[PDB]
Amino acid sequence: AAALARLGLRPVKQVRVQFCPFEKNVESTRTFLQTVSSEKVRSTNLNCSVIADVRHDGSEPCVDVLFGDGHRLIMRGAHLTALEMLTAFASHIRARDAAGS
Amino acid sequence: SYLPGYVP
Amino acid sequence: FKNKTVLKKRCKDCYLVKRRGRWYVYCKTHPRHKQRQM
Amino acid sequence: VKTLLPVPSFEDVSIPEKPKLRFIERAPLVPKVRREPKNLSDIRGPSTEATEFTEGNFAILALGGGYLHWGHFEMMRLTINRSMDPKNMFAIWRVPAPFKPITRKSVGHRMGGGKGAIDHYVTPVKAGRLVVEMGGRCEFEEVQGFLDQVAHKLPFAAKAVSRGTLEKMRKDQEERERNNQNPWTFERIATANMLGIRKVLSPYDLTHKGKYWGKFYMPKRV
Amino acid sequence: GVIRAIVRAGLAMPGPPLGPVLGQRGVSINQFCKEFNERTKDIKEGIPLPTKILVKPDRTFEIKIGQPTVSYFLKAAAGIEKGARQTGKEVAGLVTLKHVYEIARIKAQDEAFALQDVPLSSVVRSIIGSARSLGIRVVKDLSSEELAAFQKERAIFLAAQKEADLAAQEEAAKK
Amino acid sequence: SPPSPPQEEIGLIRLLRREIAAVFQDNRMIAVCQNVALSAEDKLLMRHQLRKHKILMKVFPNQVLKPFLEDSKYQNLLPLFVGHNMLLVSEEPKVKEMVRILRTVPFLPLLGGCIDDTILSRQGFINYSK
Amino acid sequence: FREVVETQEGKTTIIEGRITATPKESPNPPNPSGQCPICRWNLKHKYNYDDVLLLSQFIRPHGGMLPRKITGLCQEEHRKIEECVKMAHRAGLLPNHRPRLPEGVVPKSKPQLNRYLTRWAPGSVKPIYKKGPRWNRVRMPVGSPLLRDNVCYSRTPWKLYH
Amino acid sequence: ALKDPDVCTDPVQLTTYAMGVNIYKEGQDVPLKPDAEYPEWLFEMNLGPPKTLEELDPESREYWRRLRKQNIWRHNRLSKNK
Amino acid sequence: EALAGAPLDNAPKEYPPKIQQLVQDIASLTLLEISDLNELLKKTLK
RNA sequence: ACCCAUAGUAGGCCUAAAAGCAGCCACCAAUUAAGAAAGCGUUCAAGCUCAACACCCACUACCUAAAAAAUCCCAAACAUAU
Ligand SMILES: [K+]
Ligand SMILES: [K+]
Ligand SMILES: [Mg+2]
Ligand SMILES: [Mg+2]
Ligand SMILES: [Mg+2]
Ligand SMILES: [Mg+2]
Ligand SMILES: [Mg+2]
Ligand SMILES: [Mg+2]
Ligand SMILES: [Mg+2]
Ligand SMILES: [Zn+2]
Repeated sequence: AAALARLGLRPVKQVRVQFCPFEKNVESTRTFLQTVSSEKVRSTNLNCSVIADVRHDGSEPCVDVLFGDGHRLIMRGAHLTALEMLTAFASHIRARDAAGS
Repeated sequence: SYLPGYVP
Repeated sequence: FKNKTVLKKRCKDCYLVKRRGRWYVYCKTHPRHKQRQM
Repeated sequence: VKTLLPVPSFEDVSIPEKPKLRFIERAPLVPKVRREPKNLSDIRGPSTEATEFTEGNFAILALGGGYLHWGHFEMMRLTINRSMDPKNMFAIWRVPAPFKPITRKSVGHRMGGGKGAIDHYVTPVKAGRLVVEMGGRCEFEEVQGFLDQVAHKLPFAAKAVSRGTLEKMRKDQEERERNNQNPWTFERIATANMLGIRKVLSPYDLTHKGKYWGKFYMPKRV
Repeated sequence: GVIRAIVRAGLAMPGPPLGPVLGQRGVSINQFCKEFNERTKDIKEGIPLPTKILVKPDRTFEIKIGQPTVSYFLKAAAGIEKGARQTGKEVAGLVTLKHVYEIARIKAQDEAFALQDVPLSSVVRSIIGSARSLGIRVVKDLSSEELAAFQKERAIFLAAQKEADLAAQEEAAKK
Repeated sequence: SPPSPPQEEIGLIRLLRREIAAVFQDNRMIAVCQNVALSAEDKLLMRHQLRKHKILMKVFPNQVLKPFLEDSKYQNLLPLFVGHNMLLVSEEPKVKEMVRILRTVPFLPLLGGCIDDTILSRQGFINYSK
Repeated sequence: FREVVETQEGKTTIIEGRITATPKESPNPPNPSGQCPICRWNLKHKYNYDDVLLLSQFIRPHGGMLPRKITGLCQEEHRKIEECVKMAHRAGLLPNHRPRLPEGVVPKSKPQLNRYLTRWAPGSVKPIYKKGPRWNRVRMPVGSPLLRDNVCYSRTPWKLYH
Repeated sequence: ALKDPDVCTDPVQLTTYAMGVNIYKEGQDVPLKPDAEYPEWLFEMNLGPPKTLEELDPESREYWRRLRKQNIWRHNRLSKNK
Repeated sequence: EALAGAPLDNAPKEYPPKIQQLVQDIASLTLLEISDLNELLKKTLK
């Protein structure tokens, strides 16, 4: 959260974290929720919604990020680590922010 | 097919 | 950079790195902490 | 559930009335007149006095021979009295005040013309002696910091120790002597004068057994 | 951010130490003094009330006033004006468990204890801990005669302490 | 390497093993939310608002709670206990109250739980309320 | 092993991960009691910097070392292989494990010097301008002291300083 | 110039009333109720020194709360010189 | 001895097998018997 | 290493001020968890850490430190065959 709080959530408009907690492949996605739901990260931009959608459909976990530019980032966490998703999420924040300005 | 003292 | 026989980290932001065959202390927060192994 | 452990209690420990190190004088009370020989064998070989703990639990061990002049005592006193907690710590001297007179000849003069005049006094120290002893309501990690700082400034190889590390040090040396796989040892060869080796050795080497060379101590020698 | 300081009831003033802090952060000192004194108008003057000034980004301030400090409650319930200079060695006051229970009822309403939904036993255990730092000894039962005896001895001790301080101050004058 | 004598169980673990048993026996609603990293004030406030309806908030280490669940009848609650977890346990099901308090925080996920010895999901919980 | 693929279609990026084929350790190791891959196959003290068939199993596709927690090596063997891999790269024995170059980068032509048993990185070593007397000669290290215990088939021990 | 309000000094009043409990100008002093109007746990409170680790039960939170503080005290002692 | 996992949210409605027996038992009984049962039921539930 | 930090209360006394952190005394207690505070900092406060909880197999080593002279470096070389 410290590393992600330095960069901020300024270009981000929504972050939706979808997982089925009774499945066995959601730990990375739940760890991603823990980091982005932190008060430090969330306080960098109060206009960015962070949503946790819990399901019991048997579907694979997903992280759907909507930026203010209108672009989307979909990270499927069934075979991704929390570090990888946070690294990719940081990279796209570092890019989309430059495009807007 | 490797004996106890086999070494690659 | 001050030459030192014994390298010591002077703050939490100092990091030890071995470059060009010798150890260095680098610090971005306080550049005065920079040290070179003698 | 991180497992917590009991902590030692020092409530049963007592602190003296003057925990700090007393002042050491440059020269003895009455100045000496009789000039003494150099007698270098007072810093040579193992120590046979002040090798064990008496009141405290922590000390600075001498790993070599040397002479402590008054300048060394002031460094020890000030450094220790400043870094110690008088309420929970106490320190004592394990070495006497400078008593051995050291003569010097006036600068610029030629060899001869008798012996020089007494210049200053020193305290001889042998290897294996405790120089300063500390104790009180404290662990080893608390005092070891500034004790090693003092040990580094001594004119001989020194090191801060405790009742445990000193004991382990000695038992580790005995273990090395027992499991030594070398069938040849300095003692066996010297005592039996094998190879006629006593023609290049000293009479003291029969007792030092190759662990001592002049004032230097070699702990890795078995 | 939050500004934390104890402000006495009805005695807020523009002078230090709160005033300078308020000015540096952009809050008007006069406005707070007026608002605080008005909202602490029904409380006896001089009662130390822990306040909490929530400063919003546009420098509009909201104040959150709580119940008086436990040091006040214990000192008033013991009849003492100052705590012990060496607690554990000198007993500066005596209160009963009934006194501590009556204090807990008021102090339990403070937002620190109220938001934790703790039983009143927890608040009583805390007040006893604070009493042990004031020099006040909590007793199961205290009679009017036992309190008069202690007050008589405590007066003697305090009078001797004044003489000892005067000697040191007089000696310092001679120095 | 010769194995090391197993470390003897600590007395706190035993106390926690007994408090867990009690929470699971003496309560009916046992929700399992993710203990997201709300500020200390917000966590205290949300825990006071949940106490108005006598919904308690427990927190047990995953190294004591898991063994317990493994050996107990709640063996299907195990997958929910990865990472930070908190229990929202009440003695009488207060589902609608919990749910409306839990909906003030959009990013705090209700993972499921066990109402009246019936393992539910989040929608099972949102249906019990209706 | 696991691959991570980024597919950007229009305005939406999709990050996924797939599990590819994973190699399995050969069956029936000659020393099942062994505590790491090296001693399980009686390879301790019996490999060198040029044993790329061995070394290549413990490195990443771009030449980097793999963690000791993943490979299962002990600290001692892990350090030996690490030094052996550095020497293998410097000797030119791993031509298909070169560093990743970003698009648009073509290294300039550099002088080719054949070398082997290279302990240090070339750029970090200074010339020996003053050799010193025979009794205090400055020596040129060859090989690695980590391999000092390797099986020696000659009566002369490995010379690590020339 | 700023101090607390004057305290009471009458033993009779100080032993029959909780003097400072009432902080409002218009309110009255809080009378101490009889001994049977207070809960039982009030008179079982520890009015003496804190229980030592030996007294505490190794299966209670108080025992491990006491050991945790002693470990923190030891860490602070050891860190001071570090 | 181990409670069954929660059914998927999209899976068709599933009813426990233990009640399936109760459902059939009610049909076999007669209305007069069901009526007598009901009078005691209503009072017992109050 | 990572992670994270609410609260009786600015404990009492001294002090122009002493708010964990100039000194003296105590060092109890709320919260599942957090020293009446181990290191910085503030005129006093704020502010940043450490010891806590949670997360969770960081599953560390706890033995050590350089260099300069004057005509021109100074055998050549070599890690592999019992
Ligand atoms: K020395
Ligand atoms: K202070
Ligand atoms: Mg406090
Ligand atoms: Mg105070
Ligand atoms: Mg203080
Ligand atoms: Mg603070
Ligand atoms: Mg200060
Ligand atoms: Mg506590
Ligand atoms: Mg910490
Ligand atoms: Zn630095």
